[PDB]
Amino acid sequence: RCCVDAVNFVAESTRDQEATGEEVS
Amino acid sequence: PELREVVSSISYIARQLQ
Amino acid sequence: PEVKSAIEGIKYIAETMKSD
Amino acid sequence: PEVKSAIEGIKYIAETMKSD
Amino acid sequence: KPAVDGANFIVNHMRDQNNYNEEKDSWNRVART
Repeated sequence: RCCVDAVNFVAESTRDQEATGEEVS
Repeated sequence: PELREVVSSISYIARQLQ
Repeated sequence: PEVKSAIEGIKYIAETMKSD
Repeated sequence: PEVKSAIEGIKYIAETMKSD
Repeated sequence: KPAVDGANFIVNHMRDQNNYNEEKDSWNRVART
């Protein structure tokens, strides 16, 4: 489950970064 | 098609990084 | 559902990088 | 072992993002 | 198999980026000193 958990964390972090960037915009 | 989607996504990401 | 969620996240990352 | 090394690298990327 | 190669390339790129940023931060602390 290592790869699944790692990819989920990466996707969550990137999505949150994009969500913050939308507010910045 | 899930494996094809994964391969296409990873190849695109690697190409962009290169 | 962990693997499916990871695959969907990778696809989302690819699409986001394309839009970027 | 290259696939295992890639999985460990993805784990390293997740750890890097968490530390960041 | 191509997915593994792409993942390896991504990991190498991220590691190089991290090393570069670490060297930059070291130079920053030297400058502050």
